[PDB]
Amino acid sequence: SKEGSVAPKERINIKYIPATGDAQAEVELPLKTLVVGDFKGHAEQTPLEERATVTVDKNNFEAVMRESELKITATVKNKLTDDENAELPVELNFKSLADFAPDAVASQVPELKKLIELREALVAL
Amino acid sequence: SKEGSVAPKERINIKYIPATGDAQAEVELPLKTLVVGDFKGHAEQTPLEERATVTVDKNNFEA
Amino acid sequence: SKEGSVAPKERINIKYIPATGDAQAEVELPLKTLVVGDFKGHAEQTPLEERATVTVDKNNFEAVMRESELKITATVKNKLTDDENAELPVELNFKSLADFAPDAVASQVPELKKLIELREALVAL
Amino acid sequence: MRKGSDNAAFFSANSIQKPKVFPNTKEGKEAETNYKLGTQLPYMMIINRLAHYVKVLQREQIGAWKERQDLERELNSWIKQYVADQENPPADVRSRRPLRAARIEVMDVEGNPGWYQVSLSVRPHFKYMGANFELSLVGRLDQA
Amino acid sequence: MRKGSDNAAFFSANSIQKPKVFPNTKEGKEAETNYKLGTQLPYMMIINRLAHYVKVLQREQIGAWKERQDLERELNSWIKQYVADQENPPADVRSRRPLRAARIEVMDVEGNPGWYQVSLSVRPHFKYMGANFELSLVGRLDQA
Amino acid sequence: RENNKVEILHVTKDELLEDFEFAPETAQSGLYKHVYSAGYGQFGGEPV
Repeated sequence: SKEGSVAPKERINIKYIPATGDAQAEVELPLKTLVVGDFKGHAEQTPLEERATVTVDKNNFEAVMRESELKITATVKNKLTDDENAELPVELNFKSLADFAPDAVASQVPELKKLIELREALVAL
Repeated sequence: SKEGSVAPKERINIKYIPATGDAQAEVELPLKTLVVGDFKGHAEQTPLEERATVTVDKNNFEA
Repeated sequence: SKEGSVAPKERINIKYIPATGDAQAEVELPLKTLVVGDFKGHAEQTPLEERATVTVDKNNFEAVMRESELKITATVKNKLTDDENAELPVELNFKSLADFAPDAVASQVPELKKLIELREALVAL
Repeated sequence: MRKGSDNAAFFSANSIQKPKVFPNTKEGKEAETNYKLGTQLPYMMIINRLAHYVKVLQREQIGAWKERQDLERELNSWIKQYVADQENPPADVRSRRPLRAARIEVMDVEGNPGWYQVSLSVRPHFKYMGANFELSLVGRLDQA
Repeated sequence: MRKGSDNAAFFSANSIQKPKVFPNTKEGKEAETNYKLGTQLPYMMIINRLAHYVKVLQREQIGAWKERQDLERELNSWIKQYVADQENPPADVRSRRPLRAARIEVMDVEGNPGWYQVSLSVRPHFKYMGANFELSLVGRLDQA
Repeated sequence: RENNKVEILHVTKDELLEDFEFAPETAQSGLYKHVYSAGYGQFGGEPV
């Protein structure tokens, strides 16, 4: 209760009352923006009215990506050989922005990962 | 960023601010001249809008 | 307690009080500098916020080096022979600045230490 | 905790109550000022002791011949006891006399003779609780 | 490097910051003066220590009975500690008391009792950092 | 003896960037904690 409590009436009654006069207190409104876009590699089966919004800030941005679960199934030209009919299909997964670095790309693509392993073996000479 | 960085708000906050008042800073403009002329023994095939200008000064004239 | 103690009140009460008036006492601030740099031969696994700073002064400088534990694993051209493919790997350790002298370098490199031993044997003629 | 010592300190004693925001006008900012004083225990303790003194001392006066302006006169002379309205009283005086100004108005409870309605409003000395500093190098400054 | 010796010297310690140009008027040139002082480390070090002293010493004063003009009075008496406003103080004095003049103004944070807005502006002694000389032979010169 | 002090903090440029890029804001960087938080912004402490 926001009314303020008082004791039962006596001959002498003392009450603290804040002198705000008739001033109407007010609430500051935040500036909220809504970013709408294709943040995944596929459309969702859930209806627009059902899928929920996600609050994002500096202290949880990466957490949000992790929870959103990103995945890319795609095919690129296979240039590790000399055949125009050679194609390479990859299945990339992302938890944070660091996962878009070439370092991560290689680690999630065996056809390159093994070549990196080779590189290290050659360096070890 | 040219805004100037400050720490998160505490009971006592101290910030250096340069007293420039409302004076509007300004940028000095160079005097640039454009010399246009037939510096080669032939006309170029490249269109006027495509051929570029060359900056010349004492330390690179011969270059 | 910095209040100052007095006896229980009597007819005659005597108290010593320093005449500092209303002057506000103040504390002198040191000039502290922070030297940040690559003082070891490798990066630490410990996070920046976790690794601690070390106070250094004239009376403990060497002690600090000893405690910091310095080590250099490196390969140099082996010029004790006539082969371009000959390389020499050393593992140097330092406790104080004296350990960067050629004298110490030789003592920690068997390939040179033995040659110094030889030198002394030849001198002993 | 004061770092490297055996001393700690309470930098403020705000109560649980959250301050209200008012419109940014002369009146609205005064409302904020007033409400915030209420939210802080160093000032509420002043009110609390005043309440206690009023309750006690007024019961002693019950049954006395008092007309409306009699209460205004007496209550004014009483509250002055704790007021330090000097140009610059020393912190010790300010401590024992926490109030800087006070106002008292007494009205009648209509249809009930001998009963009164009293309003007591006070302005306490302010505690230093924070500040912002702007530093600037300057040439041709007026010489202090 | 001092040629032919084992001595070197730092002729100046400008920071990374590039000075701003202002309009060539009384006010504009004052703006330039002010900004350039900011761009040089020998003066910024003064500000830096002042900032450090203010932070420390003011925390000690939190909770004291201070009204607006109390801060002006005290802060003035404090800053004078590092001021050397004599006709011609010796370089040693100028070193230990880097400031020549200082100005302090304190305002109230409206709607927030006990909080203040402080402005501190200082005029440091100037370092000799360059000069142009015009030499001329002359007949009938006034005799020194 | 003139109230001068100095501390050593072992850090490479690469991992300075690692930390500054890792943190969401400079106020949460490891270096900020060593410089500001544990010094200038601490009652009873001292400023670098």
